[PDB]
Amino acid sequence: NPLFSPYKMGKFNLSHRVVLAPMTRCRALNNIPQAALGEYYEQRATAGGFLITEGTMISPTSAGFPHVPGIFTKEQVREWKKIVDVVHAKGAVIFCQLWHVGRASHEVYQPAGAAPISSTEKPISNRWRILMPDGTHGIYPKPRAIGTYEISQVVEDYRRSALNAIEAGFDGIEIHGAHGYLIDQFLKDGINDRTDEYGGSLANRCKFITQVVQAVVSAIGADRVGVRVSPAIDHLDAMDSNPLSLGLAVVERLNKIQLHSGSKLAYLHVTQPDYVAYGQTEAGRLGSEEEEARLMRTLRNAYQGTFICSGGYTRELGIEAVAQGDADLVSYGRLFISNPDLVMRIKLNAPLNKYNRKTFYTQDPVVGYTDYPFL
Amino acid sequence: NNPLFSPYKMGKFNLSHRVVLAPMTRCRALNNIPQAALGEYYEQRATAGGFLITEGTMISPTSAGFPHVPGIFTKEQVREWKKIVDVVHAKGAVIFCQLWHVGRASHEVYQPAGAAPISSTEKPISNRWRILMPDGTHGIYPKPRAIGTYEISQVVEDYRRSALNAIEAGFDGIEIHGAHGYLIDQFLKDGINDRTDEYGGSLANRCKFITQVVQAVVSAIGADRVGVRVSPAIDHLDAMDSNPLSLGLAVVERLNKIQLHSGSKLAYLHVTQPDYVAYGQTEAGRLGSEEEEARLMRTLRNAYQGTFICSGGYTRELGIEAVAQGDADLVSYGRLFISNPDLVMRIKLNAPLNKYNRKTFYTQDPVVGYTDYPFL
Ligand SMILES: NC(=O)C1=CN([C@@H]2O[C@H](COP(=O)(O)OP(=O)(O)OC[C@H]3O[C@@H](n4cnc5c(N)ncnc54)[C@H](OP(=O)(O)O)[C@@H]3O)[C@@H](O)[C@H]2O)CCC1
Ligand SMILES: Cc1cc2nc3c(=O)[nH]c(=O)nc-3n(C[C@H](O)[C@H](O)[C@H](O)COP(=O)(O)O)c2cc1C
Ligand SMILES: Cc1cc2nc3c(=O)[nH]c(=O)nc-3n(C[C@H](O)[C@H](O)[C@H](O)COP(=O)(O)O)c2cc1C
Repeated sequence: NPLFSPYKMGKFNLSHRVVLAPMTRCRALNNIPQAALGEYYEQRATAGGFLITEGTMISPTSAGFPHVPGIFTKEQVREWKKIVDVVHAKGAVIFCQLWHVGRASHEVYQPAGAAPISSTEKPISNRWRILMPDGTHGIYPKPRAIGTYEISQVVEDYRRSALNAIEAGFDGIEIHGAHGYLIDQFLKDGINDRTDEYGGSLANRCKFITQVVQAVVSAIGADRVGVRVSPAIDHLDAMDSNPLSLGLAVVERLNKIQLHSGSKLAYLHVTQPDYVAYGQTEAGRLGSEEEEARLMRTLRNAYQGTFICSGGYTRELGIEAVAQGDADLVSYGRLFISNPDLVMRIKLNAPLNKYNRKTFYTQDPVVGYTDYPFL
Repeated sequence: NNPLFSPYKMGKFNLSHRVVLAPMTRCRALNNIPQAALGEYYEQRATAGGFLITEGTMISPTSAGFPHVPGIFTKEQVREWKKIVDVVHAKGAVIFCQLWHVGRASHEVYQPAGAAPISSTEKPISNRWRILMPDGTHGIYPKPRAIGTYEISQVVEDYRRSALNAIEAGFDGIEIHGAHGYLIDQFLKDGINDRTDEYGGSLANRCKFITQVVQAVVSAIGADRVGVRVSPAIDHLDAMDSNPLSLGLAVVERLNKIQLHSGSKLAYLHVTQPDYVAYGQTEAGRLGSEEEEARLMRTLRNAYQGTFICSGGYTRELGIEAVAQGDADLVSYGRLFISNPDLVMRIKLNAPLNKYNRKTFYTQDPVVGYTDYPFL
């Protein structure tokens, strides 16, 4: 089983290749990490296994979900420290995902009810609804388009939060640049309508994510920085006219950063739509051999370093990914929600618990969080 | 006792088990003419008292968007279909012909005089989807032509004539392919139908076309020989709707009314399940979980006065639970039936199943990947 061959992720000697994908769960009451997060990650940690935390706030304006953790205050650092200590006592490596939602927010999640910030003034269309603190779903408002200086301050918010993660004992951080959030709002040409140095060409639309990654690489080292992107996911109206083009341009920038710095990033982490059920339709699988369909392999081939694939992977699919060189590591989201011992289950090829969408974003520290049973 | 093998009275048709061959385009009907290979293919899969639904069958020269799909709009096609039906009936199976117009899901290569495909709209399917071309490449859907009410009535007439033709060929009945973004679904879904006449806008307006199609075929061959297939929640070919449950319920109410007005029940309602599963997103008109998906299916079933067939990713275990819980009366299987000619028997005995080869789903070979899948 290739999933359980060791892999050297930069400075971290992993004993297997099953990764916990980052997953917002909203148990961090008042944006402060709670003891329950420690129990949740401890359940899923394994000796030599890699974990990536739920998206974590980098500033008071970065939230778009209720009760998600921050790491921009020293109070949060102290609470994260206790969670990190418990995961490390199980021998796992854990990275903190740094998350700014950009325009995917609401006045209720913003200080003084301010407008959320983005690359643009265009709001997410009404095709999408935001989860509200009361449990209803609200409308995405009109965001404020930020100037060059505010962009530098946001970059500094990434830098300071990476430093805060190291201060909490995290082995590294992951830059959330996927799923139509702030970084994706600069990447995707379906969103970025700027005419300044951050908009227009492929090159200009990559400047934000380049500035963010370089800032954190300089602060804590390339080998403690992972970068997550989703060029082929159109979440929250974040589609690009050429996701192949955009993926390769990101890969180029990551390679140049690694070359300029003399060291490799911890990994590139690419996540894709899950098309598991498109086989049941007449035309669902037509086009599967086009280059744009082979995007995951194209980016892997162009990238120098560790590659984590994500989106719809199973035990069988993840084994195949590693053995074919499509990826070095495979991250699992939904399966890890309901299977705390997913690593053991994948190893034994044991049955897998089903997950419950209703309890993905509730505040209960136990129900739908830590009460999914072990084998 | 396996509930899949308790008998079922689907109108005047007495079935021995509830495992159904789902309708499956396979492209062996060279030049749109049923060939002997279809006879062998359907015979291999027929069982005593089993129900087979054929591949989508063209109702007119404009109705095709795959190569070498059969038609049933010529008498030559009727004659060749008759030999296939006879072979299936020889084994005691019930078989319905699925009548299928692809609408905008076509290409000039498939249309008379290279004309534009017809649809409710002039909007093409997006570049997220492809068409199978005759040479086996995957191509781009072109811009369709939106038809007026008179042309709509002529399409209705095509269905009616093709339904009469199927019964003439000996088919026990027909199925209306009103699902998966094809012509009928292009009228149903408000993600496709941007019309402003009496066929567009409101739900009732958007259900006009399928109502007239079903009523025409019902009146021509009798309601108990008509099945209706829909897919209210589906990504396929951009066929999304802002409210799939309410769209589904409105179709069900029209079917219930057609039944009450004609004094008889349709053969069945056939619903396919979504081609997706959510990942914690919140999109207008997308089902958010398998639970929301399951409730949608059962809500449609409970609202419909008659037989319910469910399809889309079913296994032996999920089919048994579906019938056991009363969520469906019959379960149609597609891909597993491609690779297991004796799928029914394998499900009865809980035997291992053959893998299937997607590569030969749509080739023209009369044997390879069609009839050479082994029996138990
Ligand atoms: N004894 C067996 O192993 C049997 C397996 N069966 C099926 O026959 C096929 C056997 O071939 P395989 O063992 O080499 O697996 P493969 O076809 O290469 O793909 C495995 C899964 O990945 C799915 N999958 C494929 N391509 C894509 C894609 N682009 N995007 C997302 N998902 C995809 C695929 O769906 P479809 O095969 O397209 O219907 C399938 O569910 C499989 O589809 C398998 O599920 C029947 C029952 C018996
Ligand atoms: C409840 C939930 C929360 C998620 N939160 C995040 C997140 O905070 N950051 C992120 O990059 N991806 C997030 N994702 C996406 C997952 O990390 C992962 O890419 C996706 O679920 C991959 O699908 P898989 O379940 O097939 O493994 C989340 C997914 C779910 C279902
Ligand atoms: C190769 C192939 C061809 C199909 N052709 C048709 C068709 O012509 N008409 C239709 O309504 N559905 C068609 N379908 C969808 C199937 O009828 C059925 O709903 C689907 O296979 C889902 O069930 P499964 O998991 O058992 O394969 C087709 C599916 C496949 C895989």
